[PDB]
Amino acid sequence: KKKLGFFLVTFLFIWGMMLLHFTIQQRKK
Repeated sequence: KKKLGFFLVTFLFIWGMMLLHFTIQQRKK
């Protein structure tokens, strides 16, 4: 569970790329 955190961080960095496009949609709503 320790190293799991460091791995989740990278997964979060990537989720930002997809979340980027969603950021624009937030305004479209």
